[PDB]
Amino acid sequence: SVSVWDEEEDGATFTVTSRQYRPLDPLAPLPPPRSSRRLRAGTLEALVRHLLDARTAGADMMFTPALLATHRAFTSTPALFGLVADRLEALESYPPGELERTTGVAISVLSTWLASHPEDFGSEVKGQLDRLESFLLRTGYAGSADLIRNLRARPADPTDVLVFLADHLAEQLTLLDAELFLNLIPSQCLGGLWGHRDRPGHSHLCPSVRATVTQFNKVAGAVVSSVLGATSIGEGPREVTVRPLRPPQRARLLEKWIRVAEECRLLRNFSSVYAVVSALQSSPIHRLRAAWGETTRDSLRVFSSLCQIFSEEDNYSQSRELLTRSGFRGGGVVPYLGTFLKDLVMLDAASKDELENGYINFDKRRKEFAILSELLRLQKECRGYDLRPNSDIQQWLQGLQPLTEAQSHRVSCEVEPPG
Amino acid sequence: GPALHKVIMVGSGGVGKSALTLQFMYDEFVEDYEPTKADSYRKKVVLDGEEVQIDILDTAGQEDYAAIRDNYFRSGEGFLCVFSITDDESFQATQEFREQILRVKNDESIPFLLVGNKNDKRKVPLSECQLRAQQWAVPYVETSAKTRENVDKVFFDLMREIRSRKTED
Repeated sequence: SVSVWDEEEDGATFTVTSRQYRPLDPLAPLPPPRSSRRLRAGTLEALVRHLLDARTAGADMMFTPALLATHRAFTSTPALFGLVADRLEALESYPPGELERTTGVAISVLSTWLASHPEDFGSEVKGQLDRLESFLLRTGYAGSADLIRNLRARPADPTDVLVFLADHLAEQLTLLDAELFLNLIPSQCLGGLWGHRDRPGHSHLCPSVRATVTQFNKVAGAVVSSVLGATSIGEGPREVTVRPLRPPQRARLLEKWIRVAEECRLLRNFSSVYAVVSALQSSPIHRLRAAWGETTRDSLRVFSSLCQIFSEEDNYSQSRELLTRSGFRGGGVVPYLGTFLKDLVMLDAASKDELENGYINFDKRRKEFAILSELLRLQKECRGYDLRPNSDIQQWLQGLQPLTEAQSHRVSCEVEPPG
Repeated sequence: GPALHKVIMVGSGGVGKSALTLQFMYDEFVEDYEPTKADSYRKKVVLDGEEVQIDILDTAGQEDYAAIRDNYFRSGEGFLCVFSITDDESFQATQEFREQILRVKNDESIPFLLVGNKNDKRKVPLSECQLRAQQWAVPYVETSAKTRENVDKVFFDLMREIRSRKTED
């Protein structure tokens, strides 16, 4: 049995829910009903009061991390820091017990904030850092000193794919994907930021997300470029140099990328798996029936198996679920980011930022955080990778120029004309 | 057996393609949308007295990815090409996405719908927009984002389009 009702305060709405459970011993008294008092909506100022309330950690447990991870969609870092300082200095005239309580919470909140989103803190927050520094010295608050310290502290032959062992290729691609995924700033993935990328004035919006997509596109390009005998000269649909290739030779390139993809699957670099798979399933490569005909059945089985993994079926359930010879190879992960971007854009359109009264609709922020939180921990997992750059494979990767879609469609028709 | 209509939605990231999917699939309970579930983009709908399921695949947020759409189109049974009436860029990209799905299908008469979404700053006119749909031998429907007008129309008219195609043998 669960009792649920709403309450209101200063400038915020709260929903209280109490779930009574049955006892351990079947004859024992009822255990105290699990209480939960979550902020539903409120003004910015009210959020900060809820954030600096001592009760919040134990009741509305996900509020603090949710607010810190999503606040850039309705505020700025400097401002949020400002309000925390605003509320602290306002408690200077308060009874000294309550000031000591809130200061403690403020330290806790700001430590966690720095630990999980360090790139939030830069030159922009200098004034707020001074105010807090001065606040702590005036109030006589006695890691406090640790927090201040840590805050202050803030042309390549495409056919040469064959010349490298596939497992080494996968390692090398993972390295590029892993660093970019570590450089990913999750808040930039928020629907209200990423969804507005194409609007004029937003060309340098979400740069860490774009780099993830650009690396995906280089790999897809590499595969398509490599399977065709194709090297890009310029932007023109005819500005391509083509290596002559017999169908069995072209099959080996196909099998090469299938093995690469499988090795990426072994490393759990799902981003690159999907880049390779997509490229091999793209129209100028899917057309090459003679090439596929020369492909070993073993290779086609693996390929089919890789394709089923990244199918759109049942909202990508098979790829969504997977997240949930060699020496000392650390365990990592690189997810395909697109699925997360789809969720966040979709989630951005499902709710308005504000309620009719003008309150910040925190309901939306909690849902957004459920996705942001997950890729935050996948970044933690991603740090378990331990790989070293191979300069030759790297060099081959950088001098590699993807074709345009018009170039790849034209070449595909040259090397294998339609019957 | 039980029919399943698979519709694909194309357009530039800013046409509110997401708003069209959510408003269609979810009515009074749009807030209870879970983006991760397997059911998320599947609705058991009554099309012309016939009991049928629909699947909607939306490229929302994923418009910058290179190869992924080729497999979305191959094979998707229905197609909705969405453009914003207020801008010229997204209406110009209609030509890019039109040939793009044809570069994957050898079918001229494949189930298709050209649609304008989102009037105070409308740069495009209903005369120059109709001069592209009927030239592609395809019906044109004007939709509004938040008003819920012609929302069910575009998803029902396209489902009949592929119902007509599934019969053709």
